[PDB]
Amino acid sequence: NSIRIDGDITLGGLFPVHGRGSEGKPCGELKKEKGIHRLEAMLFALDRINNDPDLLPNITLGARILDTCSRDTHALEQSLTFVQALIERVVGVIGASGSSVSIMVANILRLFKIPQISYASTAPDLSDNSRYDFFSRVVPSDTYQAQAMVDIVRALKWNYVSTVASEGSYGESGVEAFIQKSREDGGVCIAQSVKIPREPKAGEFDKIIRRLLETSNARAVIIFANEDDIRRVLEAARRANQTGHFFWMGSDSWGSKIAPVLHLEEVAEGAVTILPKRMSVRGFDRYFSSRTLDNNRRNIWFAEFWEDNFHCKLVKKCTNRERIGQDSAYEQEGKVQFVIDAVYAMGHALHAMHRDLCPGRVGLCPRMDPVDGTQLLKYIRNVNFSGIAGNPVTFNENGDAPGRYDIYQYQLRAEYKVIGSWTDHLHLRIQQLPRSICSLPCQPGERKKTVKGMPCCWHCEPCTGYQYQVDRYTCKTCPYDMRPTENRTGCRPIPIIKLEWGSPWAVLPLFLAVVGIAATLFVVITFVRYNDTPIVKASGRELSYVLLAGIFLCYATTFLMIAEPDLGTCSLRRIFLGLGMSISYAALLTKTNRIYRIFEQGKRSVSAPRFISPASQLAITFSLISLQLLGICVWFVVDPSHSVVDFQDQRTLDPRFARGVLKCDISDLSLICLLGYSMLLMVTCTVYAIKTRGVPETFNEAKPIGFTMYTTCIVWLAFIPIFFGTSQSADKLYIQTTTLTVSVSLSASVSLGMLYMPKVYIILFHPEQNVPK
Amino acid sequence: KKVLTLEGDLVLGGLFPVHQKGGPAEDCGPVNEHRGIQRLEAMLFALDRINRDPHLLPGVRLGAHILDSCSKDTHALEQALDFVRASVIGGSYSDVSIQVANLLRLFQIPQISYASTSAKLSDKSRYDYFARTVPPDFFQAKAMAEILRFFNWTYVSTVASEGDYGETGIEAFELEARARNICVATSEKVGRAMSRAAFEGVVRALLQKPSARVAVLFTRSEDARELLAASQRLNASFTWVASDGWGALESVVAGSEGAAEGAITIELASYPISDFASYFQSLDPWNNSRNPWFREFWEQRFRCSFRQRDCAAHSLRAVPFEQESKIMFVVNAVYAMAHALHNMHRALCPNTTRLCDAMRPVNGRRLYKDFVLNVKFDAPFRPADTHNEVRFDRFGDGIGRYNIFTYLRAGSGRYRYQKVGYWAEGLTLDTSLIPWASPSAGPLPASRCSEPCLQNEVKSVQPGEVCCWLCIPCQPYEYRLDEFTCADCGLGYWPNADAWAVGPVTIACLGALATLFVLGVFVRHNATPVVKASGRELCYILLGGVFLCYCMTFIFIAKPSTAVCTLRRLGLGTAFSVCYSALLTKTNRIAISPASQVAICLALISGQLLIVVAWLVVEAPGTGKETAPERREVVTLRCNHRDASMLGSLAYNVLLIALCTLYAFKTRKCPENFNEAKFIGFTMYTTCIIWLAFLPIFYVTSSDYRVQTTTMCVSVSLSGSVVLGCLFAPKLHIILFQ
Ligand SMILES: N[C@@H](CCP(=O)(O)O)C(=O)O
Repeated sequence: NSIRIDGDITLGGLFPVHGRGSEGKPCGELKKEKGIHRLEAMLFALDRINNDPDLLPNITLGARILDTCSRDTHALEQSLTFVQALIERVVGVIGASGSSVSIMVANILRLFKIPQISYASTAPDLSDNSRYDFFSRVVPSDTYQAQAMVDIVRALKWNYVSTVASEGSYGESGVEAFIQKSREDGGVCIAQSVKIPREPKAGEFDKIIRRLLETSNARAVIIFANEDDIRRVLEAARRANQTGHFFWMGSDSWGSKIAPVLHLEEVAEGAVTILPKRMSVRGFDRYFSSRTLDNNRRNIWFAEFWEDNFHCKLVKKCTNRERIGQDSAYEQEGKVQFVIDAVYAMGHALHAMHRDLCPGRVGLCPRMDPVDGTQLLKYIRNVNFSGIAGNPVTFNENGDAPGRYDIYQYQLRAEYKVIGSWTDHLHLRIQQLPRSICSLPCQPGERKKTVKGMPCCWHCEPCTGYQYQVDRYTCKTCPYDMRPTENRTGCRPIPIIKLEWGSPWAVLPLFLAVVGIAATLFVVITFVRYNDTPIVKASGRELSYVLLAGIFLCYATTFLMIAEPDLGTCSLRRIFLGLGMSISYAALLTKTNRIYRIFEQGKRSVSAPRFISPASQLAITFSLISLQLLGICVWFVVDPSHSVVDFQDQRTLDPRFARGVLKCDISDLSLICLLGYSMLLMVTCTVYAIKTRGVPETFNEAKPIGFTMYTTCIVWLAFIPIFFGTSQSADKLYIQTTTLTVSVSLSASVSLGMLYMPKVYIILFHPEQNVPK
Repeated sequence: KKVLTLEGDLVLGGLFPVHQKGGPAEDCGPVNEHRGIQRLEAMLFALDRINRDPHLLPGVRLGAHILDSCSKDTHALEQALDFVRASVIGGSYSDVSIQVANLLRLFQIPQISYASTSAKLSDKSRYDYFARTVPPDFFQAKAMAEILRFFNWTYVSTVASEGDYGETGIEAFELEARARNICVATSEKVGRAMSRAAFEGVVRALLQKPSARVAVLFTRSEDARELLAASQRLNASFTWVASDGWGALESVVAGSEGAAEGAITIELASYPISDFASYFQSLDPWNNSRNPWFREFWEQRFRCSFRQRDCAAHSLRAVPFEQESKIMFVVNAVYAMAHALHNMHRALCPNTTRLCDAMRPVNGRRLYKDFVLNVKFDAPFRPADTHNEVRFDRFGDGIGRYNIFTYLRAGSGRYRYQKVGYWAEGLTLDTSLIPWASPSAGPLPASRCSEPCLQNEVKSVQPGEVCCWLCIPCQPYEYRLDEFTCADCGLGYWPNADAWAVGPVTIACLGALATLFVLGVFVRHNATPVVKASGRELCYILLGGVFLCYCMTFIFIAKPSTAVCTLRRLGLGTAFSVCYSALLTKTNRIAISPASQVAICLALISGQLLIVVAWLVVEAPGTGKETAPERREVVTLRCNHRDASMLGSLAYNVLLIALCTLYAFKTRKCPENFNEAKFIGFTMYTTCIIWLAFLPIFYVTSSDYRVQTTTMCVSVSLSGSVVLGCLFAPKLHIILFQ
């Protein structure tokens, strides 16, 4: 049942001597490594307190010890015997153990104004002073250890991790504190969080690992659960063949405890766990090692201590003389400092009380029997001293010791080594093991897209089309000047296409126009040589001059239509796209009209048509030319000559093949309107040719003019359907240009073929025929 | 020391203030006759009735351990713990009900208060397994807010005592108030421990903010007294209402009966159990010794002593009996617990008529969440005329009944409380019983300021009086923005985010038809002297002006762009640059041969208008929706050259021939075809006038884009046609009639 130690004043104590268990016995195996190890140490300290001349002078401190089991409903029921003594009297308690054990008891004892102190549960909950007004821990809370875990993960430069905790306030709030602090930091994303039931099924642990392994960007797992919970997981790791797949980690729940790692030593290699900053207690280590197990009075479980530590009875009855220090039965207890510390701390608070409440007394003072625990609480918080092993004893008003704890590494060859320490900051030094980090870094041009909103995660998405990179997460469209770098680091010139006069198609008019000029000049030279001969004068020497000049320009114009882009090129091109067509028609109109007017005038009168004299007729031709020049000037005014680069025409799907064009910016509106006026003169010429159908052969040029128009008007009109039909082609730069050069040169050719070439043959080769016809 | 131990299959513990506090002298003071013993005896009467009840727990005799709270917290736990040791109905004062709950829940033992109300015992994170037979004064907020709604009353001053229950009620009231859009004018808490002047200060502070002249109170009656005394001393003019912390309480209204008229109070409605009053009145514990604290009760209730057996001679029934209405909660608490146990047994012991082993352990939540709150009936021994639906909500709030009543003037007697109505979950009130609201009494004093003006008018932003903000219109282009303004929309009138055009269409079309019907006359006659003697090219340029007026009319109504408005303005030149100008050569030849004279005129016509063309084709301003911050629904305007003086150049082009050449009017005297010569002299002059008559529309109609478009379209067509006919009259006379 319980240990009852006499004294003048009494102090309670509480520990997991059993674990939890079945319905008929909620108290299975002896947890010697939290329980009786620490209990003897408390009792050791109790005797030392009683044997300390300067502490609670002349007062024997007695004691009451109970076994928590672990299912904390057992604690209270029990607490009830303790409580009846409280309301033989007990002053206070060392209460501690796990979450459910401490939190239930903190709510019963405070109601009778009885102070309670924890060598153990760090859980956040107990810092609500509105619920635990009588309470302190002696250790930093999970609010520190969670932060520390976050700092260590960040020191590992990991970003992406799985956590596991078993049920009960310690686990469930502790890992939740780690989750929240990790989220506040932002440098980490939680792959997952796995709860373990207090009563899990066998094999669940293999299922847990398989779930832990789904999030393959994690190579590490964090634990707040108890010892046994950890073996079920790491045992599963052996079965799952995950040994060395992982990093593993612990809050205070496990560490220098050897039973976690033994028989699974390769599992969790290098695993890092935290312990509250702890030193061994040499006086106890010695005592414990040297104590005879049947000479320990008032320790009802010490016989069991022999049985479980020496694996035999105190059957294999073995001699009691063997010291525990002579076998595997012995080692240094990981927390013994805290249980010894906590009991001294209360003893020191009681001492401070006597010096306050009973300042004139040693030994018993009746004032402390019905002591108001509030005053006891004041000294619990007010007393500050160097504790056992020299560790300063202080905790704040919410009963947290101030943060300070050490970071350990599980080293194989096997021991937990110190890596470093923490006090709201890490001091670690490094063993080489895997990394837990989410998405991997991305190439040039791979603009990150965040994986959802998850800070540590992304899709490395390659940039596209005319876009080039501007941020690790962002890419933007390159302007018309350029097509992206393939790395999308930036952008590179669109190659610009020029119209090449030597292209496979440009060469045709390039040379035909030259031939046209040569043919024209052959004719001009003959006409000049024969300028004063009737064969030339008869057709109108001046009219011939203008027609030949027109023809010359028609060809000169077409040659230049494929000239290298410039501004000089644009201005001359536009004035001559017009003139190279219109001069010929203006001249044809003047002459054709003279023929028609003479023909019709002769039906009514012998007088020559008025103003048919060359003195006025040449002006008519030039006036028609000027009318167009003025219209052209307007076109220049509304939209002036420019040498420009077109990027937009071939902005293709694959930017390496994007091509711009260096072109004269002549809008199709003016390309046509500059030809339109001229066309109208052509139309008028056609009409005159029709008006002249009744004209006789006595008019020397009346017939061949009609013929030039019969063909010329088609040569020209064919231009429009082609020009527009080819307007959608990638090759239109040369197709439309040569379409235009060809009809202008051909019209010039038509005029020479009927009006000049056969006449020149006679003028030059047959002098006997040089008559005015 | 004694717990009225009762035998049974299931034992219900409990805790009553049998004794008063003994302070520091003794733990326990004298017995509480009304708070302790009468409530316990009622409990016992009900427990015996339950054990004898044929339908409720017929298989469970209820035993008991009823503890003496001694009106102290120390005793409440020293003794409450005994029920834990042993394996609960209790809580009168609240310090006790709270601490008991703290222990009982640790052992999974539910607790029902029978008298403790306190709102703190709503917090299930600390006190999970509990029920309150009486709802804390917080609930009154609901009724209070509803009374204000009844009255259309809304904007109002309010008060608590120094009570934390006062804070609770005030916070609760604020919640219920806001839900119903009821605004606090101002408010405060009120000490017991302050001078009478401080109470007057509270009343003045109310009276100092008369935006409404009315108020409401959470209190306990010791405060309500001095508050009502201050009200009376100050001759305070308002009406007001209180929490049942001053409900009825004739005692408060005695110093201030007059001021007390202007008010209503809630009480929790009283439904005393007459059966128990009867049992207690006839009770004689001398013989019926089960309750151990009666010996003191007898000695002090009747003035006697049992030391000499003197009280033995004075049957307890000798002293008249009265009970608090509170007795009903004592009873509801035992029945509600018994019922919860009953339903628990139906669920856990479904086939057995005696208590089952299933109920030997403590069951926690199984009682608390499943059977304790889920109680629903009419209370036993309750007056047959009414109902209380005893139930609890999910937090253990015992659902209840409340009287709403006013203090009436009695010009013929003492002033009296009068039920106006009641509250239950909502309010019912008869207005005819209200001295300041019954119609003959006139309306309630100001209790309002301003409406939910949240629309085409929106509230002002008057500092301070937010709940009283004025109502103010927005401006006629906007849409709802805040409670107090409006956002500017797109373009249009208040968006909340061509009628006579047939005129110009008709005339333009008719103009064109008439124009060409006539042209065909002149053209058919090109070989006739009427044309040979005319400047026919100009006759035709002139006639064509009307045809152009038609063409221009349709351009004038084209969707606006500079492509058309430039032409529009030029068209006001064009119509007469041709329609007047042909007169130049007709006049000249009658007043470089005629063929050249015609060509010269044609050149002059084009020349002068082209000068103007050059001036207008270079104007940058175009079309749009500049419109006006006025009108707003003005859509699609012609180019913004309103009243541009450049238009005078068109008038010029016409007058250049029309007025500036009238020396030539002398042509009417010329001996050549006088029918025409006379008319040229007549029509040059007449035409100048006709055209000038139309001209003013250039500024006259500029205020309305639909009007001027319609107008210029008609005027241009008409003017041209009227003018052509001026000279065609003699031309057509000869052609058509000779
Ligand atoms: N059960 C304890 C083990 C350390 P102990 O030996 O009890 O001091 C704990 O969880 O911290």
